[PDB]
Amino acid sequence: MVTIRLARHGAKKRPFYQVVVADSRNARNGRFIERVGFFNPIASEKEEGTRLDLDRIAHWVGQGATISDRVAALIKEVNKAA
Amino acid sequence: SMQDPIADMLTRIRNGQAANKAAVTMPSSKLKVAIANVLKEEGFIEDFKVEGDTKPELELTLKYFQGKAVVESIQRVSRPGLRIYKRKDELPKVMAGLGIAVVSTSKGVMTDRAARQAGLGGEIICYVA
Amino acid sequence: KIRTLQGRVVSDKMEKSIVVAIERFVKHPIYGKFIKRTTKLHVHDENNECGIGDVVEIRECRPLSKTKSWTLVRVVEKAV
Amino acid sequence: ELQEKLIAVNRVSKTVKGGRIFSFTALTVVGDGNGRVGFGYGKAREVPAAIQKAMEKARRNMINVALNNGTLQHPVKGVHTGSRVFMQPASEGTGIIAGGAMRAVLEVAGVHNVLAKAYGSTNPINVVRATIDGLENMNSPEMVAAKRGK
Amino acid sequence: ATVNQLVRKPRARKVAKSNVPALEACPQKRGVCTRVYTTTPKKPNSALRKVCRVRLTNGFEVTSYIGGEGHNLQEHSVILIRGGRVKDLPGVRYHTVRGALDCSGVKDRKQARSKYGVKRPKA
Amino acid sequence: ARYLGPKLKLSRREGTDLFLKSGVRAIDTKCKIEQAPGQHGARKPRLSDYGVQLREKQKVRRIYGVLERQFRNYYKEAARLKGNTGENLLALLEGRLDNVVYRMGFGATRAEARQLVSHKAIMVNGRVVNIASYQVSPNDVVSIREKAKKQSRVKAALELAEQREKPTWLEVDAGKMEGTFKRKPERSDLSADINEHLIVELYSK
RNA sequence: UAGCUAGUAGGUGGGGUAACGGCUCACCUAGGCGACGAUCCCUAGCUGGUCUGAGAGGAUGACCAGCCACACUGGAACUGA
RNA sequence: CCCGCAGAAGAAGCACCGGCUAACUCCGUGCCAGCAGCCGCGGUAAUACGGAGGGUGCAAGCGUUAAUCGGAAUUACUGGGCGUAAAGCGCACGCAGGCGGUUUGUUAAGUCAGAUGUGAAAUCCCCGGGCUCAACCUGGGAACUGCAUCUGAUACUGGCAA
Ligand SMILES: [Mg+2]
Ligand SMILES: [Mg+2]
Ligand SMILES: [Mg+2]
Ligand SMILES: [Mg+2]
Ligand SMILES: [Mg+2]
Ligand SMILES: [Mg+2]
Ligand SMILES: [Mg+2]
Ligand SMILES: [Mg+2]
Ligand SMILES: [Mg+2]
Ligand SMILES: [Mg+2]
Ligand SMILES: [Mg+2]
Ligand SMILES: [Mg+2]
Ligand SMILES: [Mg+2]
Ligand SMILES: [Mg+2]
Ligand SMILES: [Mg+2]
Ligand SMILES: [Mg+2]
Ligand SMILES: [Mg+2]
Ligand SMILES: [Mg+2]
Ligand SMILES: [Mg+2]
Repeated sequence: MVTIRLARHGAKKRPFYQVVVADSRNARNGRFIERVGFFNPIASEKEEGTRLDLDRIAHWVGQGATISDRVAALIKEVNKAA
Repeated sequence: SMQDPIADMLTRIRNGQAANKAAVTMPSSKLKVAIANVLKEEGFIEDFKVEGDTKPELELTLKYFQGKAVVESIQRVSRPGLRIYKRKDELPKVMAGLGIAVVSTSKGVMTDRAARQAGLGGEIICYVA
Repeated sequence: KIRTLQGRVVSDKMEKSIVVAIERFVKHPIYGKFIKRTTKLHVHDENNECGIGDVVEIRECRPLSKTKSWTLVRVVEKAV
Repeated sequence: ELQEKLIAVNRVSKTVKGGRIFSFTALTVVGDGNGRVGFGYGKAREVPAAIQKAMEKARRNMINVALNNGTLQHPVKGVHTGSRVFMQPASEGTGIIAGGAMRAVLEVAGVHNVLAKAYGSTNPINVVRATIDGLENMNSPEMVAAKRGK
Repeated sequence: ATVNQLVRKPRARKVAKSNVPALEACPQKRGVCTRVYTTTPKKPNSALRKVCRVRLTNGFEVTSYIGGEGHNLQEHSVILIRGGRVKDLPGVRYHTVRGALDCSGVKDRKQARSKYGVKRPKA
Repeated sequence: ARYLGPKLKLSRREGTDLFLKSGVRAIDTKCKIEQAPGQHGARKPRLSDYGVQLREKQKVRRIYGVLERQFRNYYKEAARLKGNTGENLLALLEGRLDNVVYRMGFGATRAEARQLVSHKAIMVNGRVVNIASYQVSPNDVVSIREKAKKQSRVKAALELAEQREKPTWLEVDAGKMEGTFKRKPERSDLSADINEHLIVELYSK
């Protein structure tokens, strides 16, 4: 089943995830279908750190896909609208 | 053996010029004409002339400015052995702009200045500066 | 249609095993000169009719025989 | 704004009954900085004599070339004896990059921002010379109109 | 010349022989001393140059130069050899890495000690 | 990393003052500048175009106390950055904290001014920056840390800092011992006696 | 290395496969490929790209990603989406 | 990452200096010992051997070797040559192949135009943002100079016809 998950393209001790749709059986940082956000867990208070193309995501979710524990978490944190 | 007429033009010119010769003749053809035009229009020669019906005959009047001739260099660029075709964005500009390149497009035989404006491409016949 | 080629026959002499030539012209990717790159194709024609030297129109179908993935669509000229 | 510089100084041999008699040769280039450049050769039994006897030759023997502000108008090729030289306008960033020996003529000439390379022999006496005639044959970024317009 | 010609038979780039079959591009190879010679050099020069023939780990048997002044190197000595001809000894195309395996460093060298494998003498 | 040897020896060979003993005295002497960088130092080096090309960049290098590696990169950068390679070189070269430290007069020599940096006793827009090559930029503000403020060296330092031409693109204080990098130094600031397009030519072939 | 090719190339019918198919078979046709390089020999995983070069090019295919292939060597299937 | 503590305290080496190539003297040696990327240094004043003092270049690396491209326009498409330097088959005929005077019509494959899809991400590059800087990490563009379908244009090339 196709899933949305955190591919991790960080850097030793400074992780930075590419959130991505893909064939669940593929390598973490491997073949995906499309990128649908990113999540910088260092981001910091400054500005950006969790851009998330909600439109596509919840279209794949409807399309059939499913979501990581740690991705859905970013969504009921991003709030959704405001 | 007369397998490239356009080269023979380019050269009947080139030579006749270097031989400070006022006139120049040759058998004609629509293609010769369309070029003689551009050569006159862009002003590398005084004026042309085709005298005959059965066996037409281009005639070109060579310009000379100071002691020199006006045509500093006339060179084939496409040819039977090896043909050339640049698009529009890839058309050549001779002498950085000065002088010009004859090019046949689907909308007639123009210069690069022209074709660029026309927005299209063709077979770059020759260069002339 | 969805695309289609032409090209002269070259061989009719086999029970619907028609073969068609397809000459092109292409820039030599290194020396500019345009040269002739031919393509032969094993095309199906039922009730054998296309003849050696006939120009003919051709379309691409599913695999008929090992070797055949094209059928004819029309004919064009004969008696070369 | 005198501006001058020698490019290559060399030794040569004559050979006579008594042995080899040596001598030297300088090749130089003087330019005003705004077009106008000439080269002089000149040779003499000793070096200073020859490098000076050269500088002068250049002061005479001086062409002038139609610049276009800091640069050439179009690209040009030059070709004397075994040297085939090529140099190009180059919408300056820095420029003046070229085969030291034709960098010589190019800077005194006043071009400020060109790229060049020398093909064939880099025989100085023929490059600085091939380039001169090069710049020379170059032509009026306007008075091609002279030729034409008409 | 012709475009046809070039089309028929394309231009081909002269491939480069090495000058040092230290087989497959190898920084150096190990070998055993078949002979410890000292022959004399060519035309202008005149000397008694120390060399040796070495059977290499890889089969090749080749003469290599022993740099420096003096060396305990004999038949059966296990040495290392690197590129580097010696124009004077025609047919000598390799040098022996003084200070490697069983090759001593030049004694008492103070200058350029890293070539001629010599350790920093105690200050 | 840091040169570390005799400082004047350099100025002598490079033929000019490099302000490496920058401190008290002026217009050297009390040294011997010129006529003997070594045993044959007197002899005139009728030196090649490569020679001069080499020494100019070497001069600029002995000046800011930078090694080939970094310097080569500075060039690499300048070249990338739009507009005249040779100038950007100098720009970059000046944006160096340690330099902006000495320039603001917190250190006699560029070296001293650098040791200052290395010893977390300096602060860009607030926080400590203990690395010499930190790039300073418009509006940035460097200041000596209270911890070791008005201490021996830096007094004298800020002192003969006015003995010097005193910059322009920046604004010292001397009380709060802070200073503001107003603008990227223009070409026309500094130099004259340094000839970029040589050290350009050098790294250009 | 200049000729290669009997399931070979095609047709018809049965069989077959998740599927089109000489995939298999039986019969019929005598075809099919090739100097635009077949066949044979030698070398080789391909790509995104990498290094170089002003470019055009040249060289290259570690590390990252994609595809393929292999799992002691040769062969076979079983289970199962 | 922050704070205090002690003492400059624990922390410089490698190649080179005849020319190309930045850096020169003495002593030892004497076609020996030896150097050597190329040229070439060594037979009594050796800046070229070896040591020394000096100097230049690098610097936690420095040199040597190996290796690809570069400069090499030295396989030349861009971008070369063949009288005497490497290079015109001893000569002719001619199949294939390449190229082919001139005019009109038609064709629209080459050629040209536009539209659309596609050209994975990373990488490269441009402007940014994040690690004290930097390497590194990262947002967004740009670029992927290619391919394919459709529609056009018809001067030039190809086909066709006379
Ligand atoms: Mg004369
Ligand atoms: Mg370092
Ligand atoms: Mg069947
Ligand atoms: Mg293999
Ligand atoms: Mg090049
Ligand atoms: Mg791995
Ligand atoms: Mg098996
Ligand atoms: Mg099964
Ligand atoms: Mg020198
Ligand atoms: Mg040595
Ligand atoms: Mg002596
Ligand atoms: Mg090349
Ligand atoms: Mg040649
Ligand atoms: Mg000959
Ligand atoms: Mg003959
Ligand atoms: Mg014609
Ligand atoms: Mg991409
Ligand atoms: Mg930053
Ligand atoms: Mg036609």
